[PDB]
Amino acid sequence: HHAALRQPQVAELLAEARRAFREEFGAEPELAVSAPGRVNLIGEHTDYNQGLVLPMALELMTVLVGSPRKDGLVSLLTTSEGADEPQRLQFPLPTAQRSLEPGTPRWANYVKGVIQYYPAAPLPGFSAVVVSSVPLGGGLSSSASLEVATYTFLQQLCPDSGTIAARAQVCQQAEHSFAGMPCGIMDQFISLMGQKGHALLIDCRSLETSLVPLSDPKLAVLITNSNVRHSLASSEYPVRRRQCEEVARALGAASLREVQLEELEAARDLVSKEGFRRARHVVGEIRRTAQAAAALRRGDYRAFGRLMVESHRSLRDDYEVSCPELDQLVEAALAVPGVYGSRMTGGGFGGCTVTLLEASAAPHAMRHIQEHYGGTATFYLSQAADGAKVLCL
Ligand SMILES: O=C1CCCC2=C1C1(CCCCC1)N=C(Nc1nc3ccccc3o1)N2
Ligand SMILES: OC[C@H]1O[C@@H](O)[C@H](O)[C@@H](O)[C@H]1O
Repeated sequence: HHAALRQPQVAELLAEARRAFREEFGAEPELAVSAPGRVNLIGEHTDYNQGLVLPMALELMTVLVGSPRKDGLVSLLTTSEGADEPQRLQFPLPTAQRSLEPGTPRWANYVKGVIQYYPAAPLPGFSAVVVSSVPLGGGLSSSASLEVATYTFLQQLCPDSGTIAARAQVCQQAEHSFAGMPCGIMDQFISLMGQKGHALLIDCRSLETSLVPLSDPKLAVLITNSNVRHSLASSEYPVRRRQCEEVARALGAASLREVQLEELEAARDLVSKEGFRRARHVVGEIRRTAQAAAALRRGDYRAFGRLMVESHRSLRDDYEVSCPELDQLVEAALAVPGVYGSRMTGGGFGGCTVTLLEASAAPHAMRHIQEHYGGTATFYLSQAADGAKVLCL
């Protein structure tokens, strides 16, 4: 099997969500919102180091459809097959007396976290159906898209008077506290600020962002899901953060963004062998991401793709967050004529690779990758998509 997976269009997700809502609450929902998943083109394990990242939002998205309530109740239904039980859930709005807490089902910890830290009041209660085409925990940020869709819904109930970064950070806080995943800010930011036909260069120190056109009929972004997820993934992520902090402290730096590749080379003995390799990835990856944005600006897909491949080797050998399945998928992809570059994307230890290629080479690329992969790969061909949006029903 080597054809791209169906990507449900928005009209399909809306129809499903409204049918599930009518059938469950006996009336037509009044509001719809959505927020997408994402793929990171380059700039991996840099966001929590205040570095640069270059993601784009995907046509895979999460949809909320719902209505405000007057009884201070939050009533949730999700139609997503792989969400853990129960898929119906209710709880009253938190107060200074009773705050929400992480519990079961896990998929609602994302919604609760966001309601809990939502910065404006008064928030009414609401009824809402959650649908999503983002493969749950597939490495394309299903949780961030649920958080951001929830945030975008709350804004319709109680407008915040805030900024995009504040919203991303609310959603990042929910991830940290209600899901126990100490992520950076990239996934929430792109889900919030994506735009069709654009990648988003995010400066995670200044919080400056740039919408870089990424729309060329002859260019494709191929996402390949390894469909494996090593247990190591969850546990090594904080180990990598902590190794990064060690090097930053040793160089007297607020973060590794403040550390130049040449300052690192000059301070080997102040840090371990492993910590040095981890910082060398991060420092070089920040520089590669800036160079990739420039390459994209001039339409230099060959240079962009070479930087991707250097990003992969750095992640495999210096940061050690790849795995044999990702490495095989990358090497397979790079043997296909028309492919500019390929690399793991997201956190690592499983999940997806991202491949930049000539659009006409996509059918060959998918066949060749599948035939040279010991597992069962899944594929997405995605254009750069919109971030969070609202449709009044
Ligand atoms: O178990 C893990 C491990 C860490 C990554 C991750 C999860 C699970 C969360 C619990 C249910 C299945 C998997 N879900 C997400 N994201 C997500 N779940 C959603 C449910 C409905 C709508 C949109 C959703 O996005 N991420
Ligand atoms: O670049 C690695 C990325 O891994 C993601 O899973 C994480 O949520 C992001 O914040 C980023 O750190």
